[PDB]
Amino acid sequence: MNTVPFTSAPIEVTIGIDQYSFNVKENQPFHGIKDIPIGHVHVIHFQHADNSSMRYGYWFDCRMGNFYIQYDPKDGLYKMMEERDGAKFENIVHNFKERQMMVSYPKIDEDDTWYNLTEFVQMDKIRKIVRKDENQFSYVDSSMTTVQENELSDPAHSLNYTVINFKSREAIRPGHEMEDFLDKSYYLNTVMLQGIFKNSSNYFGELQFAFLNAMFFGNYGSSLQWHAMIELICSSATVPKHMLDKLDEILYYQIKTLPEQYSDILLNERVWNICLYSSFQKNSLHNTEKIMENKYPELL
Amino acid sequence: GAMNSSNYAELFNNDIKLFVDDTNVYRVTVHKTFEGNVATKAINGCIFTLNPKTGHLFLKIIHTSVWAGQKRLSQLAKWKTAEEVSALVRSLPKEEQPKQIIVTRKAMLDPLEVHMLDFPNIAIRPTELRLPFSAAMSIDKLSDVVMKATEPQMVLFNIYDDWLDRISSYTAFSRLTLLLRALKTNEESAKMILLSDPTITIKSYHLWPSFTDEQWITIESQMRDLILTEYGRKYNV
Ligand SMILES: ClCCn1ccnc1
Ligand SMILES: ClCCn1ccnc1
Repeated sequence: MNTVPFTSAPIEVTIGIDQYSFNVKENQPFHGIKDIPIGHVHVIHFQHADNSSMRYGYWFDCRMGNFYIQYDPKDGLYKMMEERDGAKFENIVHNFKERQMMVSYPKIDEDDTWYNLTEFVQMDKIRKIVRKDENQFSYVDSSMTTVQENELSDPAHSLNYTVINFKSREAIRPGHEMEDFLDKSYYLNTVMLQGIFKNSSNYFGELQFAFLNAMFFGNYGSSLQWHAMIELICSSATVPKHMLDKLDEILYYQIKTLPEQYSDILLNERVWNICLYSSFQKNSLHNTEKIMENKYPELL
Repeated sequence: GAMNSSNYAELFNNDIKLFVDDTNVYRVTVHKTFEGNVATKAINGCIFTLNPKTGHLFLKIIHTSVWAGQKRLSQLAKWKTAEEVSALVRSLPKEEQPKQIIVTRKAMLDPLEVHMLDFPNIAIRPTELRLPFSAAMSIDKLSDVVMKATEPQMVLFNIYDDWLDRISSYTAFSRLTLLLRALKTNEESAKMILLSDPTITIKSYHLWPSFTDEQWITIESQMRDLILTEYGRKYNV
């Protein structure tokens, strides 16, 4: 079990760690989060009490280094930093553990939620979507735009998701216009899976990462990407059976975790009604259809 | 974006544009079978592609053989229309290619956009005008060439005859839409109006009769009366 030490908490802030969250008061004696499960990526995220503008946060994997959070009063945000001195980091973590100044990652033993949401998410793939090579962790916030959004403006601060566009020469083979537009199997299997992602695990990893950035930061472009990656599969007549079964599991846990009161802004009615009721895969997503109909029957 | 009454003079500017109407591409007669079921029999159709400034009409005849063994014909017809319009653009010299294609039915937007991806600078637009181009098959010389075709064929027409020698393209388009609207509303009476007087003939090289300027005014008034008469008959007014 790993630990992220806070130098201090000088401003009142709601802190998220994965799907959990807690409030810290201004100058409260808070020094970090312990007992973080090894084996998964994690996200530590922030919303300031005096300015809910800019949710922001950091994706990290404790296997890649020792990281900590330090409030920067000039840039006005909790910043993630790597500690290169392992003996110092162990020493700081131990004293704070002894003084009980840390919250414990509150994982219930029965509870596979975080694994189910991050099954295919790898830190190395995050670091290619979020380009800041000098750090082993990745910053994301509510306002960052995607490469695709910028094409339709600072490129260094962009989310480089894979561009999906159904009315593009990449998606449509000359001579197969009707075929490829009505059945996206070519675009899914040849262009995206074989060509760009190499395998379905990488495709699902990006899909899961997009959902998590949408949910945790309200990042609009991330929500667009998540829906586009769902629609691309659902609008293909030929999809490997193992991908359909895995997608149903992925989406089920995403819909289960979504806050009920954010459904209006995180779910696209057109995409979901098309995917569940009109698409080639309308009968392939049994678990997702069941939870959607029981939890969000209005949207449908 | 969409084309409506606010930007109507745009149709007659110097930017090359074409209307595409697909309403006569897939045509059928519906009938009973020996067993008392219902079946369709296709008949030859056509794509109506018109330059409203010049009157140039590219009439692509759609022969019934293109439907043989195909499914979902109403859907396929939109994609075949888009394919043929795309082929038409690629065949035209660069300086003749349109800068905009206006489709009369919104269901043609995606098929045509997808077929024209290679032409990102040609705008594909809908229109809020209700244009009566479905009635093109009421023009006897157009109906004749479509029905006689034994294979796919492109037939080239000027739908304004020689009118642009005497009137503007705005006025010619208004005359055309009035004639077609009348033929759509009451075909028999419209043809009666156009042919009643044997001394005014259709030249071998024309689609419509050789009316003088004053006779066109009379004809246009008779067409407006027909449309109004039929409106009163329809709604009991
Ligand atoms: Cl780990 C060295 C930085 N640090 C973290 C908490 N207090 C100091
Ligand atoms: Cl040749 C009659 C005029 N026209 C029609 C289409 N291209 C030319």
